Amino acid sequence: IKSAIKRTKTNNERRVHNATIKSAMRTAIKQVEASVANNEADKAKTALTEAAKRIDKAVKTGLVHKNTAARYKSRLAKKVNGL
Amino acid sequence: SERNQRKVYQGRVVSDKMDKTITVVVETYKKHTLYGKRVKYSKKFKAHDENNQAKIGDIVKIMETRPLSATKRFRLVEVVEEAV
Amino acid sequence: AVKIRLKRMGAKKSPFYRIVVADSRSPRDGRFIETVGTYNPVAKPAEVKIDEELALKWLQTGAKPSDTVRNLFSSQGIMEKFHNAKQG
RNA sequence: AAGGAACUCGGCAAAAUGACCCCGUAACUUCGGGAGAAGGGGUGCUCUGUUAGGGUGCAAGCCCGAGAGAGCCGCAGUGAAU
RNA sequence: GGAGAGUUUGAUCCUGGCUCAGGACGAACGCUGGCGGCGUGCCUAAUACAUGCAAGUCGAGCGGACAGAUGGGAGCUUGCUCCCUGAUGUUAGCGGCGGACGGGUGAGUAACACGUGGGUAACCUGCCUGUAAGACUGGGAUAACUCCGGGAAACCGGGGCUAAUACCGGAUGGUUGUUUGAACCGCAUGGUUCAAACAUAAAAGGUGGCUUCGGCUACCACUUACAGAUGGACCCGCGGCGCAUUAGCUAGUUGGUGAGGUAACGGCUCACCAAGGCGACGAUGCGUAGCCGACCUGAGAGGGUGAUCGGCCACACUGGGACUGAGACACGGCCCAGACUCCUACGGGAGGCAGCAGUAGGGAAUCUUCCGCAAUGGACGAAAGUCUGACGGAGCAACGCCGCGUGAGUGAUGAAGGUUUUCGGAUCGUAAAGCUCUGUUGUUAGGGAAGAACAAGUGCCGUUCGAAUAGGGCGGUACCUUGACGGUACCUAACCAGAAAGCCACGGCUAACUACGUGCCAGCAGCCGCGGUAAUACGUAGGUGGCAAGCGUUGUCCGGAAUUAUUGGGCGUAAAGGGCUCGCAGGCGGUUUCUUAAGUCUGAUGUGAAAGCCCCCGGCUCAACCGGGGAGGGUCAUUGGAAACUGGG
RNA sequence: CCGAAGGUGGGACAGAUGAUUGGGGUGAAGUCGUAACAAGGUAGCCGUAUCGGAAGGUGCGGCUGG
Repeated sequence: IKSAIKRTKTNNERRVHNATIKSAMRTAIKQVEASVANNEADKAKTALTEAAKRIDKAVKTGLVHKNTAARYKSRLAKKVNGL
Repeated sequence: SERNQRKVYQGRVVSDKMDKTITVVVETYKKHTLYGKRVKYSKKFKAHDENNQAKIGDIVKIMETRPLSATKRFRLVEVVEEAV
Repeated sequence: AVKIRLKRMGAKKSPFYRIVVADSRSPRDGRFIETVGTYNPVAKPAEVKIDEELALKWLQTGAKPSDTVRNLFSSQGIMEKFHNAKQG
């Protein structure tokens, strides 16, 4: 009613776009965990570079917030360097 | 610049039975709003024993801290007097 | 954010303004951080009272006054002191 | 089929429950009971597992098989019987 | 700074309750009613809402549009009609920022909700500052616009096209993570700073002016880090409630290890173990309740309240959820389910006044469907400006407080008339009329403030940038502007006592008395109690008394009430000693001395916001009220002295 | 997976209402006695049992508030 219809519209746009970025971030971190449970070194390292890339870009755009980004990066780093 | 000092108590151990912790009766005691006489109250706190070096009936100091779990906000400082 | 702004006090037909360091968020007569002195408009002459050093203290942490509070600072002369400090 | 005790002297007869495990359980009470009250849930097969855990054995290997996860089929897994 | 009185009796003294005299309301009711100032005005149904507004803005981010005509031509009827891109204005859409503030309500909520004091080495923070580094190189879509198609609408889908300060790659980065060295410091987890490498993580341009056309610069904006500031988070001590005719309550409950999750610590969430946790110092349960600054009463201690104003909280038709965004799980956003209202072409849609006005209902009961953004805030903008039911005002109500009124000086014929009378008079009583006179107010008519400071626009001057006197920022002047209230408060002149007083009581408490009617009837009453033919108690008249645009009644608080007694009461016989013991917890503890410092006292520091009570001055014609300045209030935290007493050894 | 609502079920608390009932209070000079107050005409009362239209009586123990 009170011309928040543009905020509803762009809210749905940013919802869809941010969910793409979040899901790519999730699949990258999950790819790291899959290449740690399988005991690979080189693919795990290139997956960690990919995952930290996804995490820092998701922080650059929006709402992942370097504290929780640091949580994800730190656990993925400890689990690749635990090999 | 020495940082701000946390709250400290001394007390008496009620129980040892929880894993790596105790509870502590602080017996600080105070007067009324109306009749003025000074009456006593016992406050038992949940406190962390990381070495579990405690016994029931032990005079002990505790430091306050960040919340260590549900109901825990305290840890040991100096186990002063042991039970007999 | 932090703004030195007038704050309404007084009767109905006779206003009065305490020059008051508040946020833009907070209500006009509501909560506020600290105050410097006063402002009588309804005197037929002048009569502003500004603390002139604690106001200066709030200007430098970053607190931009409203237009009438700014020109009251100019009338007592604290914006010139602030410009001398920035030229320092 | 639909209805469901309208049958009837009267739910007579028939139908329905009907195993094992877990949960939960009233009035009253002579304190024991009531009580299997009631009312619910899960029960197949497969792989994790010759398992967790026990019995025998000196060990091998034989029995007994709670619990969980994953999954697979069916309208239906105490798939019949009682 | 502290008042009592009636009532148990034939009479009395105690005990003892009851009743009264006071002050207050967001009060209502009844009678009555003049103005001005300032405040307040759904306490009830957190009942339901017709309508109107209550959140938009930026063309200096962007693409397309609509107009418009500086010049340029066009065709003729002298009536007219285009097409090039001038300035110039208008803004569906993208986009950014705001919508999370401001305004309402008190339903929930008995615990970190709040107050007060802390802790965070366990945290987040857009816009704002200040400083430091930067800002390169490309890419692909999309709204609008069209062209279809589907819909009753709400609107939706398909193909085309297009830009950004939109989005996405990419480079460079002192963030963040990892790994290795150091250095110093704590309160257990740990903290701060230095270095190296590895992995990534940026960014955007727009306006003006200068120009050799490469660029260069200011302003705004963009990115990263570090501070400040501000807002937010979580955690702990203390504190503020009724019931025990609520005694047992828990099981993610109580801990552990590990993981996830969070801005962060955490059973916050999950696996696996352990049997814990709260408890008569009142757990749990039930009932009630927003908390506070404050407000009313009181000598005070207290008791009651939680309206306005201000802080924090929680809520948004009911329950749940997330989205986006720095910050929401969002009053005027979204998705879902329920009830209700509405529309429907029956397929499906829309809605949420506990925002300002107003309506209906409930009720003893509380207002205008108003003017303005002039002032103070907000949002956006570079600004002009726009939006703003916040806010300024205005209207209604004696709803409260306060101030001025309805006349004044003189006046004995004590006039008329009332009421009473032992009929001598007394009284209404100098009160009317007589004389004299004012105009606050009433009215008419003129004059007319403070509330305005500004913003922006010019000109200067100093100064920082600059390749530069461009040009812009910053500061000081020096002008031109801006009022809804409103020709309102206010001042000045003219006129007439002319327009302006009521309510309650009169036995005592309790100030104030007679007469006539009534006859235990009508009725009064707060109590003692009146009234049954001589009623100062009923009804009326006169009078008096109290107050006064108020007065009286009611409803609740508090006092009186020493009637919950801490201040400040009691128990032989008035109410009250358990039938008595043994004793757990609790309370209390003879003496001398040393020591400690929890209690106690004292100092310093911070703090208990603003308003309020109080003191001192100031301004409204005084007052209410406003304003300034101070004080006060903590069993509060840290810190320092004392050691008599209580406690500790 | 969680999950609001809804559904089924058995309990818990709380308010109404209910034929009938039991005690209580107050009321126009109602009926029966007269239990208490005096040595109240059987001293009274307390506890307890029992009986009786009813106050009450009687037993036992206690008390003077004979």
